[PDB]
Formats: sequence, C-alpha cells, structure tokens
Amino acid sequence: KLHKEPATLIKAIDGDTEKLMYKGQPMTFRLLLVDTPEFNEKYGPEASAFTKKMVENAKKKEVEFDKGQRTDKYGRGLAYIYADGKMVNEALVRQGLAKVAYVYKGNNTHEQLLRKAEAQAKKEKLNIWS
Ligand SMILES: Cc1cn([C@H]2C[C@H](OP(=O)(O)O)[C@@H](COP(=O)(O)O)O2)c(=O)[nH]c1=O
Ligand SMILES: [Ca+2]
Repeated sequence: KLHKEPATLIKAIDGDTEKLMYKGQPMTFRLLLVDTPEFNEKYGPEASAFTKKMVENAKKKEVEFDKGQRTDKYGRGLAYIYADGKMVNEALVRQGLAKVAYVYKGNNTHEQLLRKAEAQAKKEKLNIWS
C-alpha cells in the first residue's frame, strides 16, 4: 500500500509535469506510468490544459510515491498526483490524452488500473486513439 502526501500548487507545466511545493521544496513532478504529447504535438495543448485545470481547480492536492525510485535522473519527483481524490495520471489516460508509458517493475503499483483506463479510451477512439 502506498500513501498520499500533501503538496501545494506552484504552477502548471504541461500534460505530465507539474510544479508543486513538497516539504518546503519547489519540485517538478513527473507523472508515473504515463506519457502526454509534448506541448507542440497533437493533443499537447489539450493534455496541458486538462492537467493544469484538474490540479488548480482541486481543493486538495496530494502526491503518492511508488515503491521504487522517487526521482528520475533530472531530479523530477516521480509520483501519482491526486486532485480531490481523483488520480490525474488515470484521468489523462481515460480521456485519451496520455498513453500508458515508462512502465518499470520498481514503480508500477497502478499499472493495471491505468491499463484498464487506456483500454476504455481505445475502445472509445478518444484523442490519441481517434
Ligand atoms: C516517467 C518516467 C520518466 N523517466 C525519464 C525517462 C526519460 O529519460 P531519457 O530522456 O533520459 O531517456 C524521461 C522522459 O520524460 P519526459 O516524457 O518528460 O520527456 O524521463 C524516468 O526515468 N522514470 C519515469 O518513471
Ligand atoms: Ca511527455
């Protein structure tokens, strides 16, 4: 079982990265197990807008680390991010705005959950899958 930790919004970045204050440190969090298009790729601006609004509209922001690496080689936090209890990683995938991606054995607690979301988005031919 993982645990959710409080964090506070600093600023949006793009569909799968967000800047949060965590334990008094400004950190870029990269979302586990997903990949949104880069900002100037198709669906890029939409995935950016979706993550940005989902986070900044939530009263309660939380980060949840997995069991393995907590930071990548760039110093970004690797986490599942929750906004009023809804997981952003999952919501992007469900809406066809991110693919399941960067799936590593240390750090794949929510893999089945996100794959179930992805299969729904592909069935519906949403966005990336249209
Ligand atoms: C999601 C994720 C990305 N990364 C690294 C892999 C890629 O590094 P390399 O470019 O060195 O191969 C990079 C992709 O992030 P972005 O999709 O944000 O560009 O982030 C991890 O190390 N672990 C992860 O869980
Ligand atoms: Ca990306």
